[PDB]
Amino acid sequence: SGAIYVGNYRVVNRHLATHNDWANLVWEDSSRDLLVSSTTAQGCDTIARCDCQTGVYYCSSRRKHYPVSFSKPSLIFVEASEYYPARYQSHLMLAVGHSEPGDCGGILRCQHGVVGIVSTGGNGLVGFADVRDLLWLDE
Ligand SMILES: COc1cccc(SC)c1NC(=O)N1CCC[C@H](C(N)=O)C1
Ligand SMILES: [Zn+2]
Repeated sequence: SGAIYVGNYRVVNRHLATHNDWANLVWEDSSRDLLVSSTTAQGCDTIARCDCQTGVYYCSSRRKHYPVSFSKPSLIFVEASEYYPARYQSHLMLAVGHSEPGDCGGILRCQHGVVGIVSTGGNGLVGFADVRDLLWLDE
């Protein structure tokens, strides 16, 4: 669990989206595992606009923040799950680090702000769905 709250938007994992996220849908992309919904209150998270490859993420299965080097956003194959069939997920970044299924939603940050959120993992790896390209989140 976990979300990004910026202005009148809430960015969540598409597979974890609630009824209210769909009843107030702005944009959703199953290939990126992202869903953005509208909010009644103003959010205050700052989104980063950069090409950073180092940052810190929150791991709820360890109650700990961890520093990571991560890859540039790209198409990476993700094995079949109860949410999606076997496919390439786009705009995905990998790092060496611990993650478990309940870790989706944890924020990845750098000195410029919010980079993305935990979306995939396993075998000593962790995947993050990038949001730095969604320039509309700020306007
Ligand atoms: C069950 O495999 C894992 C093992 C450790 C950590 C994790 S992060 C939950 C996972 N989960 C995944 O990578 N999945 C399942 C959840 C949806 C993900 C997607 N982007 O389609 C793919
Ligand atoms: Zn940055």
